[PDB]
Amino acid sequence: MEAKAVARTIRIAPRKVRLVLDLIRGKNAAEAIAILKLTNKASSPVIEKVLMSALANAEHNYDMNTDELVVKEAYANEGPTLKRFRPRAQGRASAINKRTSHITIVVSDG
Amino acid sequence: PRVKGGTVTRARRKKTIKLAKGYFGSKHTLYKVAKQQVMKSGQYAFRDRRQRKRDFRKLWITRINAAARQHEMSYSRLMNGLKKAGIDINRKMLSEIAISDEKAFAQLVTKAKDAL
Amino acid sequence: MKLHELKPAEGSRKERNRVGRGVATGNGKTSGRGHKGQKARSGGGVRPG
Amino acid sequence: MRQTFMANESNIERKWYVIDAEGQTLGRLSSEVASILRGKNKVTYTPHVDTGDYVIVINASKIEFTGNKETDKVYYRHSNHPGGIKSITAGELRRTNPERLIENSIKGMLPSTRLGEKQGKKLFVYGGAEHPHAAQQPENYELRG
Amino acid sequence: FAIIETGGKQIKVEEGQEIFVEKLDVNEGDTFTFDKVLFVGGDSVKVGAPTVEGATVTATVNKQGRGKKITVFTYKRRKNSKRKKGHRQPYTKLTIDKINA
Amino acid sequence: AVPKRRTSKTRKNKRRTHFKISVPGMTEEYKLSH
RNA sequence: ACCGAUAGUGAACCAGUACCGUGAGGGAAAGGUGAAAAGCACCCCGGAAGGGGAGUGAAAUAGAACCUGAAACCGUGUGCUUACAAGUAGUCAGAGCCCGUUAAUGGGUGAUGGCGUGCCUUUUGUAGAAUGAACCGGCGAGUUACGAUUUGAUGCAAGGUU
RNA sequence: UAACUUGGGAGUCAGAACAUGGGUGAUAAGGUCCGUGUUCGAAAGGGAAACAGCCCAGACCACCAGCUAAGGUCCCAAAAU
RNA sequence: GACAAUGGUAGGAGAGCGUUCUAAGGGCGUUGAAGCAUGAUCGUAAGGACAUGUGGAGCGCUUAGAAGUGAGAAUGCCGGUG
Ligand SMILES: [Mg+2]
Ligand SMILES: [Mg+2]
Ligand SMILES: [Mg+2]
Ligand SMILES: [Mg+2]
Ligand SMILES: [Mg+2]
Ligand SMILES: [Mg+2]
Ligand SMILES: [Mg+2]
Ligand SMILES: [Mg+2]
Ligand SMILES: [Mg+2]
Ligand SMILES: [Mg+2]
Ligand SMILES: [Mg+2]
Ligand SMILES: [Mg+2]
Ligand SMILES: [Mg+2]
Ligand SMILES: [Mg+2]
Ligand SMILES: [Mg+2]
Repeated sequence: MEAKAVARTIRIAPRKVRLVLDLIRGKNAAEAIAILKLTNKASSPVIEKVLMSALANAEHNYDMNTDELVVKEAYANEGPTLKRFRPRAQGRASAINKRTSHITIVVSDG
Repeated sequence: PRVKGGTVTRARRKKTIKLAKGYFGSKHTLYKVAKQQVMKSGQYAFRDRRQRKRDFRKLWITRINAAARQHEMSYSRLMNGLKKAGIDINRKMLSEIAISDEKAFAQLVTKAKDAL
Repeated sequence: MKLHELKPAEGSRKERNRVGRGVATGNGKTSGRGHKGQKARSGGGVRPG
Repeated sequence: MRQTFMANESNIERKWYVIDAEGQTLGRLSSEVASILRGKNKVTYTPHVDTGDYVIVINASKIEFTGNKETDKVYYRHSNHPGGIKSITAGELRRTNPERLIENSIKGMLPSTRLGEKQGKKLFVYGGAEHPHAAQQPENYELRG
Repeated sequence: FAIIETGGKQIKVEEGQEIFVEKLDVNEGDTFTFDKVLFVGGDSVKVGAPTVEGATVTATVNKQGRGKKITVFTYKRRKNSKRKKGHRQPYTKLTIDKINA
Repeated sequence: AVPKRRTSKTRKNKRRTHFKISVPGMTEEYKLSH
């Protein structure tokens, strides 16, 4: 059985998130909450609420054990942006692109 | 009345993208570039199937001035010999015989060598 | 003659010559007006005589 | 397509020969050596694989130069540095390191491909008269007139 | 094995051997004889001036279809001049049965 | 002082081979709080 | 034998509106759930956003950015290949390894070898170090009314037409 | 195997190199201006190392067939050490 | 069919492919239309059919006619993204 969970319009770029996930994939589950809260970044406290929703639905909806339960698919994909403007020296102006992401985790047994 | 262009555009544009397949990078996603290499691919191919006929007529002679050298014979004095006997066998045949046997190639040569 | 079998005579009708609609037609970019002068201008030419 | 048989890796048997460099002109020899490495003189020659044979050369030092060109057959060289044209030798090399002078005349008669370097790494050249390659039963090879 | 000459070119064969050729004038389910031999080694060796006599092959035909389409294209640069067309060339097919008549 | 060309999709990704991050240590989960 | 949401009106919706200018005056963007609101009662993770089950429905990968949903661009997975190599990037030839088709002389990857200076416009002559083009997508240039002169086809003919 | 006439419809008026006969220049210039012919222009494919005009030669499409021009036959690289 | 000829810029002449509307005739569709994605398909070219998936209400075929009738480039205009 393969549970999942998705977080939607989360307000961080994808290129900044994808550095943490490569440290999380193809691993155990309780070998991931640890490595997450020992990584000083701002992505880490939102990939930590998103395992624990895929682990709390393999217990009440689908009835698996948390003892051996690993991570099989985690990925981030782009989203909608938010266009803004910064003024400059002369009367000119310049673009700003505040970006978003969607996050997706999959926990499986064997 | 009015005519707004529809699907004729993006049809014509992907009968080409589907021919540019195996090409590096943006030469299999972009129409303005793909179209330029599908074109040269037609003028190269046109040029190659008039040159293929010039490659393989080198191997056949490459491989006869080896076999004749074994038995004290150049290429020229071989192909001059049969000019008197009259053997009108092409190359592409002398390649595949003398690669296989020697005994026919024993008779074959000795008449070219006879008539000189 | 039954409104779905209609065929006018031979030599009567023809199709137009449309211009600047490609290479293979024989009248493409320049469209007759060969290269740059006064006769190759929008509202060119000269009053006759 | 049709009947023009190709050689591949399996249909090849490569051999080991010996040649003597006593009383011979330099390039007149190496014109005849770079073809044995290259796959001519077989009847399975194909131009996209290595069908040629192994060649051993002995007693390089007894190699002769006609006219007078042990003094004005300079071998220039450069080092990608300013003022680095090194005319390090004229014809001393016959005396010092003769085992190279025979090894550059042959590698120029061959091409400059990803392959025509490889079929020059099957050359072995000695100024002595004894070779350590006796495990391989290398035959002799007398030459063409 | 035996040599023939066939249309504009030569071929060599043995029994149980597919062999393709430029188109011929016959229907299917029928036979053909190449009245042209120029060499036959085997062991009863015979080679001479062409149309060596006493050697007329037998065979049988199987199909009368066409080849596969290639495209054709050329162009001159900085000049508005190109061309396109198509070709799909025919062939006859055979199998060999016996080596003389 | 200005880019003359476009940067391809590869040369962008051949470059980020080393643009990753690293892992903490591992003492029994317990921190390496020396 | 008129347009059908970059069209038709400057405006199908909040339009002479927001916004720009001391002023006179200039000017936009933006349509679609379903037959029916039956618009997801209830349980679980979380501070909330959002997601997983359940349940309405003919279908929720039709859940209020909701009819369809191409391309550029960004990613996860893996069948063949790549760390001695000089490349307008592909073409013809050609072994191996992995599959099995609108059933045919099959398809995908390609260790090696030969040839090979992009496209358009301007010019006696351009790979040009002469111009223009970041990439994708939509729109974007010999027409119409009156007169003339020639060629073609037709109807009546020393007559022919309003 | 071509021309002559009449009628409908166009484009062009910056030309280059090579060889040859002559002015101007300094028997200087890939000079500049006239005359007679071949090629580029609007023409690909072979040779002169690479090369718009130079020597041979004028591409309907297809084939793994064959005979000779210009130039060429020790090896790179096909053909007489 | 025994000879034959066919490189092409400016430019002239000839035969046709496709898009939207209209008229007449005959037909296909909730047992799944147009459109969209895949494919190893046929024709001398532009271009045409067949199956398989998503889609969920309107499209072809034969013959003639009428045109806001085909784009890769304008330091081209509008939007999206590198
Ligand atoms: Mg023309
Ligand atoms: Mg053009
Ligand atoms: Mg003019
Ligand atoms: Mg520490
Ligand atoms: Mg629309
Ligand atoms: Mg509807
Ligand atoms: Mg010109
Ligand atoms: Mg100039
Ligand atoms: Mg520019
Ligand atoms: Mg001019
Ligand atoms: Mg002249
Ligand atoms: Mg023509
Ligand atoms: Mg011709
Ligand atoms: Mg319609
Ligand atoms: Mg238009």
